[PDB]
Amino acid sequence: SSATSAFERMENKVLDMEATSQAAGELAGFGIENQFAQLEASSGVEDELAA
Amino acid sequence: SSATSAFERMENKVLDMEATSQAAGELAGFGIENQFAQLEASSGVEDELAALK
Amino acid sequence: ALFDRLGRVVRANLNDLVSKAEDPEKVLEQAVIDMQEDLVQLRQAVARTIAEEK
Amino acid sequence: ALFDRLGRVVRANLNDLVSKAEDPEKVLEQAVIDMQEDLVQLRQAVARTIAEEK
Amino acid sequence: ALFDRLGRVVRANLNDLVSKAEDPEKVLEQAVIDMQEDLVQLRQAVARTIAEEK
Amino acid sequence: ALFDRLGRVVRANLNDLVSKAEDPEKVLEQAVIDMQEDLVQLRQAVARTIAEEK
Amino acid sequence: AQQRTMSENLRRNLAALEAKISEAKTKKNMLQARAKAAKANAELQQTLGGLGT
Amino acid sequence: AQQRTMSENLRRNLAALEAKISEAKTKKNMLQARAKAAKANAELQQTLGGLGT
Amino acid sequence: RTEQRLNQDTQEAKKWEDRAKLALTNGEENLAREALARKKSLTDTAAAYQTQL
Amino acid sequence: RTEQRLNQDTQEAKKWEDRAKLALTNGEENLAREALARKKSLTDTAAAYQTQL
Amino acid sequence: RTEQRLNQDTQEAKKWEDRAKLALTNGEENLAREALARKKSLTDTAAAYQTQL
Ligand SMILES: Nc1ncnc2c1ncn2[C@@H]1O[C@H](COP(=O)(O)OP(=O)(O)O)[C@@H](O)[C@H]1O
Repeated sequence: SSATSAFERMENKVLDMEATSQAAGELAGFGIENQFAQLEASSGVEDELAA
Repeated sequence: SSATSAFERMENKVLDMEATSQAAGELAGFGIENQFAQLEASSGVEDELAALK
Repeated sequence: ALFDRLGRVVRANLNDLVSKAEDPEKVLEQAVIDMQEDLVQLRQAVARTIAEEK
Repeated sequence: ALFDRLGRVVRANLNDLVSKAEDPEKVLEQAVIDMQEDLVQLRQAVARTIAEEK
Repeated sequence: ALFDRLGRVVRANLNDLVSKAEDPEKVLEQAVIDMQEDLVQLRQAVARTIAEEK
Repeated sequence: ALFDRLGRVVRANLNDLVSKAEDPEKVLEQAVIDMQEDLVQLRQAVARTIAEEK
Repeated sequence: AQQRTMSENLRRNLAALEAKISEAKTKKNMLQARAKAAKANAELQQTLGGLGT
Repeated sequence: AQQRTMSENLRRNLAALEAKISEAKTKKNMLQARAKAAKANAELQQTLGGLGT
Repeated sequence: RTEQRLNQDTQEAKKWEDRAKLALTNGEENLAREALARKKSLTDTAAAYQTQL
Repeated sequence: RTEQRLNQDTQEAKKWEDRAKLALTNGEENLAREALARKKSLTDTAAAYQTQL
Repeated sequence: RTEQRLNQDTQEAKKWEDRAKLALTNGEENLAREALARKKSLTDTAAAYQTQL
């Protein structure tokens, strides 16, 4: 009946693929930071350069 | 026959099984340190060269 | 102690056989349906106490 | 007394047998079940007591 | 001890027989299968551990 | 060791008989169909979480 | 006065119940999605994994 | 006065037992995790180990 | 089909490219990042389709 | 296949090199350190394939 | 085939020696001792292999 046991079955089944989270975690963080950060800069320099 | 005595009996069993696995690894030929220390030292000097440049 | 331990082993094994056989997604779905039924019954009960208050 | 000692040996062997038959996973969980089943009953006694005090 | 030595000879002969019956192609591949089947189970234990830490 | 080696030989041979009998093009085709079915089920699931978000 | 405070407490219990069920429904659906995602991942791990039919 | 003196004693004891049961149920979960990890560790060390035939 | 997907993303890249330069032609500051990010994602996808193609 | 594995791992090592230097530039030491360890690990994997090739 | 294992135990011995050196360069006087011992064992094995070859 447990919602938690339903979670645990899913947690088990979606694991073999290897989800330690060493990979994904690090990657996304820095990516979004410099990605959206670079988009701000770029956009603002284009807005104040090309006119 | 109490619930807690059953709980303690299985708890001690589980802890022994953890210890057994640990010991088995050491007897088999531990290898979860000699490599870690090397990786650490190597990445250490790599960090220094990266920071420098 | 012998038969008290025996009972604990038997109940544990029987409950594991039940845990094995059932599928918790179907049970979780069924459970949410039952909680929703109870919610409706409580809504009706609340309406009745409001009606008596009025 | 040799009779009693024979009985001791037999009980010891049976105790060891039912201990060996345990699986920590099932039994530890079963023990918790028993704790919760017992607690419910005590809560019902305290429930009555609180009502009587009122 | 001649009995044990006879048994040794018989086990040795059977061991040699099942070794000869191996085909590296099938068996090497089968061994890898066993490695992966074992690894999956350990991953599921580590899966639980990570959830409990969270 | 004798029967452990025997088991490995038997499983290897059985899996080879399966590998022989099947045609991997038909299986690869069937597999892609099954992956496409799973993709649709995940699309529906994604739509449901978007719906709840909304 | 007695009916109003009784009804109020009961209404509070109803609100709490409904909120918890809404939560449960949300969590149930995201678990279904994660289960289906895992199943999809398994089929790719199979077809695009190692060797076999 | 008698009812209040006794019903408060019972509440202290219930509270202690509640702390006790919840201790066991959170331990139950982490112990089951620890046990499963130990079991798995032992099997992999034996299988990937070169000892035995 | 790979050609078509590549081209489609090129067209979609220009749709977000004009919006990015427009916000930047008004001396706005916080609009550009949205359109630029969308264009960047689409050109990365087009790159992958280029390799594939 | 060995040639392909070698090249792919080399390319991954370079991607993590870039991430390390970007993390370093942002001023986050820890991610730079870890990324250089990942770079080394992928280089080591590539090295193994090089010898194998 | 004998020659192969000989030449390979040689490389393993060199690896263990280098690890002992690196450990001694980091201030760890425990790992280096075990590494030297493993190298000694493998060099004994290499000696015997050379003789039989
Ligand atoms: N020769 C093979 N190589 C890899 N996988 C295989 C092979 N034969 C069958 N398989 C199947 O593919 C799966 C590989 O196991 P898995 O743990 O997913 O790989 P990994 O450990 O590399 O992630 C197994 O479940 C097995 O059923």
